[PDB]
Amino acid sequence: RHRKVLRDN
Amino acid sequence: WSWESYLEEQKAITAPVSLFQDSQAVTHNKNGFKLGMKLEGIDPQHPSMYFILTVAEVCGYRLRLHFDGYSECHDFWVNANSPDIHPAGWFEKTGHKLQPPKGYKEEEFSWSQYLRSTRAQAAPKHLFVSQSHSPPPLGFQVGMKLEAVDRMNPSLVCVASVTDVVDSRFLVHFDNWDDTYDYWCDPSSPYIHPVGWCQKQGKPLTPPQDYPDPDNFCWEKYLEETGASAVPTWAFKVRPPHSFLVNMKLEAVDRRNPALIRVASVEDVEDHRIKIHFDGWSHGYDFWIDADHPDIHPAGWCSKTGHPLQPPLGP
Repeated sequence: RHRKVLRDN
Repeated sequence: WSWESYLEEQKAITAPVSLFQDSQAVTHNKNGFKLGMKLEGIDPQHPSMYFILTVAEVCGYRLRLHFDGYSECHDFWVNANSPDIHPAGWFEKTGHKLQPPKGYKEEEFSWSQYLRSTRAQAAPKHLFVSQSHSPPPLGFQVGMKLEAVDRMNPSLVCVASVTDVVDSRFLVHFDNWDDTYDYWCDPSSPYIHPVGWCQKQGKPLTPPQDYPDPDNFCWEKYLEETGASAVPTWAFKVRPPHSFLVNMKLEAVDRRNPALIRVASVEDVEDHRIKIHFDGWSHGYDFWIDADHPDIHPAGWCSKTGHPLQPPLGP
């Protein structure tokens, strides 16, 4: 349910 | 309470029957589903997966399905003309995996043994609109690729695959993401596009999850390394916009209690979506729905099918 998010892992 | 009197008092109109799909409108079909009948069906939370389901309740042209072995809190309603359910045995004759009842292993399950143990009846074949015997969506083969809007992150158009084909529909999967993003489509779906659409549009294409050097994703290379073909461009059809107008009235399943169907109003419109308001209720409950969704109906649908209709909340 979390939106797509830019991460660094 | 009558539609006629209400439309009189509210100086309003119902959306005409001719604005709906035949399947949303049809009232003259008998519901032949019976309590305790067993069948196979898509899990609404995991649209790629098939489960054994039992008829738990019937109301007019609708039925409540229960996942065998699982909690009753997962029960869901469908219409009796749902394409998302299939007769017992369909999974094996059509290349689909069936999740066994909670506690079983996959090759420990057979229908003949399960019906013997439960002493249950399989829902008869003639009840099901979808048994994989109809014309397939021309041009859409399992394994072909395309671009698709992620409907859960709809600013993104993404690298996608056809993973399932059943009668006139096919299942869109987002490469290297999990199945929760999968959705069923037909060739006219406004959410899907041929390979190369994003770059013709000047729009960013979202590549598979964690793709190496995502900015320099190349369709031709990805197709070659996955041994895949693109869905051909001719297979994609234009869907014409719906002609629902603001303030037209209709009947809609309550999303908060899906056993209920309520008097509703068109609150807002897009090319392919309508925003529903439940007359008499807070606008906090208003919601967007695709015009082809199975849970909206013309006025009279409830009456003619034998389902209770919830009248507007009065003072």
